[PDB]
Amino acid sequence: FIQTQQLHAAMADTFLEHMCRLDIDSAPITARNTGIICTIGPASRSVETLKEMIKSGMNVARMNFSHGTHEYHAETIKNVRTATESFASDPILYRPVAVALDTKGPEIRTGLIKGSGTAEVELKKGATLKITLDNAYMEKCDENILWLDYKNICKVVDVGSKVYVDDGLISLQVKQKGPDFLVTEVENGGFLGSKKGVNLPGAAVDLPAVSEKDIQDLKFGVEQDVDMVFASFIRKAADVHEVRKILGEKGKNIKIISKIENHEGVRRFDEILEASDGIMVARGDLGIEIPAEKVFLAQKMIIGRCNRAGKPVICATQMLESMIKKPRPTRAEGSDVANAVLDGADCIMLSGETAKGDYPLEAVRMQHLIAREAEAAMFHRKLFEELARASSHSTDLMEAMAMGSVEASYKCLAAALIVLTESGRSAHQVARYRPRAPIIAVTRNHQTARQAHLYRGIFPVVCKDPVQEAWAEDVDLRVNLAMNVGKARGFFKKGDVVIVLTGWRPGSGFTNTMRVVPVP
Amino acid sequence: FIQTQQLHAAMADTFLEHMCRLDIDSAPITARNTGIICTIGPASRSVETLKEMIKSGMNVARMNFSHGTHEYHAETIKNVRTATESFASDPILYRPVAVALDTKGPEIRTGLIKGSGTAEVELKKGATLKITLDNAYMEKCDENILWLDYKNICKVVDVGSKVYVDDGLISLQVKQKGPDFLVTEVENGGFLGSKKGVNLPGAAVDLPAVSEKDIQDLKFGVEQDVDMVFASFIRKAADVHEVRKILGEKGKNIKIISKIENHEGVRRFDEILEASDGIMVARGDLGIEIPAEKVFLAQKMIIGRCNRAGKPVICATQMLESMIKKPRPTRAEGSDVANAVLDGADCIMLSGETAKGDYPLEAVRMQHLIAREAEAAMFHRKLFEELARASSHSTDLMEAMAMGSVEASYKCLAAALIVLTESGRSAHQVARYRPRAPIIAVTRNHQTARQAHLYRGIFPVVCKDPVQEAWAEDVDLRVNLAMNVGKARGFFKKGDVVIVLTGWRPGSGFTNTMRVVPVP
Amino acid sequence: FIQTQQLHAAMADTFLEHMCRLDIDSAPITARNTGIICTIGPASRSVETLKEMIKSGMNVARMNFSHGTHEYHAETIKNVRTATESFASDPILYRPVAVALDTKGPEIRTGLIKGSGTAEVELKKGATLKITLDNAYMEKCDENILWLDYKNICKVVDVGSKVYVDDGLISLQVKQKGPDFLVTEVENGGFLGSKKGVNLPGAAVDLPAVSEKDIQDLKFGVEQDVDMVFASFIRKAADVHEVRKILGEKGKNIKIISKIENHEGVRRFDEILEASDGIMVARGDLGIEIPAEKVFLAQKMIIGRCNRAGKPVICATQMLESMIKKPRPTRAEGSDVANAVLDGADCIMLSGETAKGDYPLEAVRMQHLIAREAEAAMFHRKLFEELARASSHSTDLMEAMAMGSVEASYKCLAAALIVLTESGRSAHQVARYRPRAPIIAVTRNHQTARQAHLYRGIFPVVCKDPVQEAWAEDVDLRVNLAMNVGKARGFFKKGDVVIVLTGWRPGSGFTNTMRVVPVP
Ligand SMILES: [Mg+2]
Ligand SMILES: [Mg+2]
Ligand SMILES: [Mg+2]
Ligand code: NA
Ligand code: NA
Ligand code: NA
Repeated sequence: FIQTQQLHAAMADTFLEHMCRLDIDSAPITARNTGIICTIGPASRSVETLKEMIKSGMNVARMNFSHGTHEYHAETIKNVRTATESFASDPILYRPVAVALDTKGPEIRTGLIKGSGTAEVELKKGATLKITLDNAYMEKCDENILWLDYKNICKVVDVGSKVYVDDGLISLQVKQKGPDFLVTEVENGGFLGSKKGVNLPGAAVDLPAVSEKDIQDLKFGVEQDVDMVFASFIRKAADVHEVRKILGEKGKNIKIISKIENHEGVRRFDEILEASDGIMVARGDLGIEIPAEKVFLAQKMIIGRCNRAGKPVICATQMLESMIKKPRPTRAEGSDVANAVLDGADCIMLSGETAKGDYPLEAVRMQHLIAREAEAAMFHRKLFEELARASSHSTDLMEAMAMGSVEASYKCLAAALIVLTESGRSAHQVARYRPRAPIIAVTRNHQTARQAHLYRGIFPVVCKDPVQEAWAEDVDLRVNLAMNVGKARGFFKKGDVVIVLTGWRPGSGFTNTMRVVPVP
Repeated sequence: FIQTQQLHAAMADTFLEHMCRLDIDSAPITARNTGIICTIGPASRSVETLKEMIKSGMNVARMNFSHGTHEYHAETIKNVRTATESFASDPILYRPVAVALDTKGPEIRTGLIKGSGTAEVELKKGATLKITLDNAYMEKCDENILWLDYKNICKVVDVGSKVYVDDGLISLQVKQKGPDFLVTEVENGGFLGSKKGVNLPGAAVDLPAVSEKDIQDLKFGVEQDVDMVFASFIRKAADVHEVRKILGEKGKNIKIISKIENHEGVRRFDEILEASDGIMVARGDLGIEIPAEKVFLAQKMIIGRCNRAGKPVICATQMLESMIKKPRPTRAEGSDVANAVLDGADCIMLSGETAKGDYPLEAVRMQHLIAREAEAAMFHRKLFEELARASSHSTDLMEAMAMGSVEASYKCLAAALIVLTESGRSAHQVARYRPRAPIIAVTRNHQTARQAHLYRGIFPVVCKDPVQEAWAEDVDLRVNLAMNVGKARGFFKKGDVVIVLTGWRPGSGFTNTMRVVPVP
Repeated sequence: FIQTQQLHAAMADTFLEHMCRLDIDSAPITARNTGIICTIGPASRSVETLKEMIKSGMNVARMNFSHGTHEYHAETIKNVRTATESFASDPILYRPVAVALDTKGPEIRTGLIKGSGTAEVELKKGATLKITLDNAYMEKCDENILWLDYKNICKVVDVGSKVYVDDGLISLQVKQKGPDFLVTEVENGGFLGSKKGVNLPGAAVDLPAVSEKDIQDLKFGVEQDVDMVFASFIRKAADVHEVRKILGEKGKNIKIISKIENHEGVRRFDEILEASDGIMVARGDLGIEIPAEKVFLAQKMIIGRCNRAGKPVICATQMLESMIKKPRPTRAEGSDVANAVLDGADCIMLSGETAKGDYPLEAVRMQHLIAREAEAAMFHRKLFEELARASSHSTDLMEAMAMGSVEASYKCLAAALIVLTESGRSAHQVARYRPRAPIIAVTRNHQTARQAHLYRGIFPVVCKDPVQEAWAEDVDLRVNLAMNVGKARGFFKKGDVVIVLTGWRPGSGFTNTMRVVPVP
């Protein structure tokens, strides 16, 4: 008899002994708690494919507005919703699917090489290269002078600073500083193209929070009723407030996930986290700005502080990169996904793997499989104690209900926690203290359900029955709905035990009532 | 502002830092969780005095059947019930009081010195002394031949074994065994009187679990409707079973507290504990049997394992000895009481301090003051974690409800936990996990209320209202009773938060429903 | 086979499990680490008795200057040294004995009742009592007017303040305050005699750190070559500095132990600890000033903070009080001693038990027996981690060696740590991290050897051999001397393993060299 769910490891006294007890023959559970975010694109925007994306485990469809027109993304969103609603007939097996808009964000771009968009020049290691803001050169870039569109650049870099060009492919060092130019030396050379991205490592870039294009896209996202916004290049709390402003009163319920992308974002993370609804570790752009070997420090730091605050955190970028061209991932990639879940990430993301690669369904299925194994391999008892330690300054009543309920699910090895919530707040607090059992959240709020995918372990279930007049009956209706969903999904069966959280009265502001109930 | 309840020490990371934070200016709360057991005797058996004992804090009246006739104890028991019911006119300020019978137990006795009950002889260190079982000498004891009444004594001692006479004052070493005699050498000499008690350190004494007198006294105990029995000289599980048997069906609900008094009882504690409803550390006799400098080891081992199992443990003997003749205790005694509570004892006991001393009320009031202080000074967070770890093999549902409730009570600093229970089981499990806030247990079972004092922190409240047809109205009735009691007794005021444990339906076997609820 | 030295409990994961593993059949080691401080008086001041005192365990002879002339105390001190040196014949078994001077300190006293020393009045509760500083009534005290000798009293008390008279027997409450009188109401009444001590609970009393008598006695102590002073009624760092100043240049090596005796001493303990060489928890006076049920809080706080700092701490007063008249202690007293050793007290003390009681030597022997048992029942692994955690602000090199040495002694179950030291500092740093094995400190400084008894576990050994020319030979000589002492006293035998701390070169300044060495 080998226990399931890495429960032998769970009983260890030390982290070391916990690790020593990880058992490849210990079966995980059916429920998968880590949300999977999929970037949609040419390889996956067909209604036929999106249906398989959902059945393969996609939870959130990410629209990258770095490219594509409003008409292009509108059609993808429609297909996503068409695919999503194709399962609506059976509300027991219906998976809510959320829509996320990833903004282009502010950028620094170079000019044209010899008036051409495809021309290139070779920069040689050690050579000289003057960066200019004189627009007489914006379409006349060459190996000796390079124009770019960030006019305050000289105000935020210093002599000795570095300028990266084209996703870090080329690095320049600022030797001299002038009124509207910089004289730099070519550290790493290579081929310089046209309208390439520029990164300024260490600089406090004073670009605005949103570009003029972001404002249009954000308004588009309001029109299209997106569930969340992945805001790019967030460097300070003010940037978040500005995105909140643009979304305004009509988008006040769309969640703002700040993408941490450069040094300042990491350094000012605490205030960014406080202002945001969630966080994305944008490891791709972060690894261009900061040294690559330091990215794991930022990831673990950010996930830890997000878990501490109970705010959703996303791990993104190149998690299964090799699966763009291959149907099986490398060992480093399976490691990276598992350690992302062990770190504490609420969601893991796929970008090129699902937007353009040849095996989008295999990438989704792999992440699903790894996450379930990593979820059981967590050291829940230690994790719970340390989260409770971190938040002990708070005497919040809902936190108390969450902690007691998660504590109870540990003790009796409950099969799930059923939480009735309209806003989702009660379910969020339960997910914050990291039960191993899945949280079945019943809501009559369709958006609450879609946004639930940002929190680890929340399985949203939409109740479409009218509110019963007798509160007790209305509670039991929704509880039995969760009971049926759980049985159908294979989360538990008759005779199992679940933790049920509800409101005592219709007027209760949170789930102030907890019950241990057998599954009927 | 200086925090109350040693709550600054409560937030410490380590046991050392918790101790360093103990603050004499941090006032304890009103509620006192530790049960005070008072031996009733000439100094305290009057109705007038028994009333002041209840007001001072007595929770259990102990009748010591080492002396006294059934008539004497019957009247003592009557005066206790008379004094107790004198407050029954106010079901809100009524304090239940338990009745305990402490059996005399089996004994080893010597004979008469030179035919007189008052004669004596001097045993000299190194001299020879023959112990005989020949009844020809049972009234011819002298400094050469000593008769005693335990006839299997030769079957349980060896050459080299020690024999103790007169509560350890005299000790002998076996030098020769015979068929019905022992040749001994005097180790500790002294003056030997008649009919002194004998102790066999290290021996498995095959004396019956109960004496003829004990069987009579247990019969009397059932007739008198006693709540519990303190069973003397328990050496093995079989002994506990014989007491159980003797009590039979008629006494099946009387709690059996095994007194650990000698080496074997300590060595076989686990089986004894499993068979018993509770334990008493009978330090007095234990220190006669084993070296007095080791008693604290057994006391701490026994309390710890009782805490582990959730079974009541009583610390007894000389806790406030000097107050038999003085109105204030020594510093060793004040510290002994506080350390007994820090150890985890459910109840502390008074023997001569209340049975015959000059200041029985001051003794009770001193244990009351010390316990409250020591209770605040516990390290609840670590205690809870370690109790959870010790019982994590169990998945019992009531344990899950209790652990989640205590956990919740810690998070939101609940002023109390309210438990609705008829048998008391649900409340016993809350107490087992040692919250700092008091446990207000509402029961319609008077016996359940009296026996609740065996468990740390359970304030029993007898509901005398009639059951209501509507389960919700009956629950709400008893919950409001606990509210009114707590407000009248100063445990909490309007606006404070409490944890409320109830059965979801009339047929629920335990308190499967937990709520966080503000005090109205 | 049962493990020794509670080594099974030592392998526990939690304090609960450690507590559950304490085993009365696990034999302790021969060496006793806790120092025994004996108050010498009429019962114990003869050379013959002092010889027995030493043989039974006395490490420090305490002279209470509360009473007695310089001539009387000088003769007692002389007898201590005569008895101590009667064993000097054998330098392998010789045991240094320290001499401590405990000052009388400042006092507040009342006048005579009705012009008599032997005459009393009854203060009925609720009556009125006027305190006056008018010397007219200094010999005319009665149940209406009460004189005392503290002229500034009105400046340190308020309306509502309390005044205690005759060691807390009588409690007054200041209801009206004049410029040289106080109108009080009697709270606790009693018979008031003449020239009784007064205590001002909670007051910032401004009596001098030392009295005129204290100054003469401290000077006497310097002439008498005492090893340490017990300074009474220490309320603030400045008081310590005054005592230090009085001892002056010639007494700069005499260690100052501050006696904490009232509220201000506990609240300002930190600045007192920083300025003191050591601390005494003077529980008797402390429980007169502060409510007796709080004393254990102050004891455990003070001991924890002294351990944290590595400074000696003494637990004093009424540990075996009943043994003044009885040859065996109570269970509360045995427990009090054990728990003081478990708290972490470097030394435990006897006062009247040895100074005037009927059983001085039985008292010493009982403390010796208890300490060894309690020393084994410590949770060394947890204690070491927490001490290391508390002191991590220090990167001291000798501290590093000490921790490394204790760690090593735990790992290989070393039978002893051998430390070569002239000042004792290296041995002190080892002692503060609490090895379970004894510390044999070899010193050529006789005063170092005597003062070493202040630190848990330091067995001092005076080297009397001249200094060898070859440093390596002089080291080998002293190490071997330690080996023979350890073997002679039964600390270890050939083939056991010990940790040896030495100086690499004669001027290293501390033990910078650690070796694991088998006993030859
Ligand atoms: Mg970017
Ligand atoms: Mg007995
Ligand atoms: Mg004093
Ligand atoms: Na909610
Ligand atoms: Na129950
Ligand atoms: Na040294």
